[PDB]
Amino acid sequence: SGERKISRIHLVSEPSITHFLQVSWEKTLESGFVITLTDGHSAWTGTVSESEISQEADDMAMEKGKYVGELRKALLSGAGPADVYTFNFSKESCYFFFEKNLKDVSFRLGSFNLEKVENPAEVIRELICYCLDTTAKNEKSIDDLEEKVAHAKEENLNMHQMLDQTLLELNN
Amino acid sequence: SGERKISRIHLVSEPSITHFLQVSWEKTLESGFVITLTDGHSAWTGTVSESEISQEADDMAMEKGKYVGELRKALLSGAGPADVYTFNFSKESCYFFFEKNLKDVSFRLGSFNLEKVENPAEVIRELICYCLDTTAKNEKSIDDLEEKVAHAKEENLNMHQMLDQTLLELNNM
Amino acid sequence: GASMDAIKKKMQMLKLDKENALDRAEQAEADKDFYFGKLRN
Amino acid sequence: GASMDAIKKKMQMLKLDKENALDRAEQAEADKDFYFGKLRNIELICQE
Repeated sequence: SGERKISRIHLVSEPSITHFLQVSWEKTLESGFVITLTDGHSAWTGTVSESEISQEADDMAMEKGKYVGELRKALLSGAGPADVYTFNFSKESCYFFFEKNLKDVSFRLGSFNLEKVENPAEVIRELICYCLDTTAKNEKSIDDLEEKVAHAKEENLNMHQMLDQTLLELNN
Repeated sequence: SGERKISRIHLVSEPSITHFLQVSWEKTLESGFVITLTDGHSAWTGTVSESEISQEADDMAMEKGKYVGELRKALLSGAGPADVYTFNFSKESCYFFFEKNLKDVSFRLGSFNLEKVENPAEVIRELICYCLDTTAKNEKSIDDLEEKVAHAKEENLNMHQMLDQTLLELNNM
Repeated sequence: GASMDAIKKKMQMLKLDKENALDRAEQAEADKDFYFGKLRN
Repeated sequence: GASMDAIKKKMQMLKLDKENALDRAEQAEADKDFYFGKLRNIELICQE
């Protein structure tokens, strides 16, 4: 039903260490998302609704589809080659804001309030369980694919073998 | 150079939550390993020596290879249908022990002292990074394999196209 | 597969077609020489 | 590769060998007819 992405990010405030961003949504990012930041000790979580996303796009005067695309690149680690996003977090105000940096100019792409979680260990455990479940699934997919490749390669060798044989029978 | 396995366990004393075991070794578990337990907030780490493993196998009168096999199954999430392991840790004494459970009785399979680390957040972050790097690597492997499937499919198609065109031309002469 | 079988068969037939054409050729040529010897004498 | 190329080669050899053989058969039959059309013409002149 629901989907998520966990990404490493660097905060301008705290550049020495890696933080993680966990973003989860229902069907598409457009209908709202839950966003969690953690440093492995504490965690801060907020929610952004569909209407809040649509309002942010309109406030900035960016087309709605483009804005949602920008959130994907910035928040889901989907950035291409020529897109740079910077991330900021105030632990005082619990304000998270990020910018898109172009060659000569940057602009604020979004900003939400992420409140400090009372059970960070619980959030971290659940995050790690998700990673481990994902890995078991991917390992199964790899196994299935390695079997498909083995079978296809066999089918091809045998067909090359029949081609050699046909050539022999054509000569005799 | 080295390998690791992260697996989920439940402690006897804390049945309602998941702990993680992170085990790392060089080539084989037999030559020693580092074991870390974490609850997602603290971490406890210990080092087990080759000599300690051999001593245990000896004390339990168990063949070395068999004992190492048991460690692999218990600690690296490799239990078979008949293999039932229970895990115990005191956060006071930092004594870890695990037993294999049989029909009516159990026997102790291993014991470690695991010291609380001073850098739990760093350990937790590194563990997550490893999971994320593993996922990136597995996704790449999946893409490479998918393109291997497509290549072999096209190789097959090409041979059949050659046969069909050949027959066509033969039917025209 | 079946394609290979169909190809072999057709190639066998084309070898036969050639053989039958050469046989025809040898016969027509023998008749030519016969009419040539008969025409000359 | 090698096998497929050899099958294509074989096909081209057969095609030309058949065409050339049919070419020979047609030339031989034409000539034979040409000589036959002379004897059927010379014996036509001899009659009565």
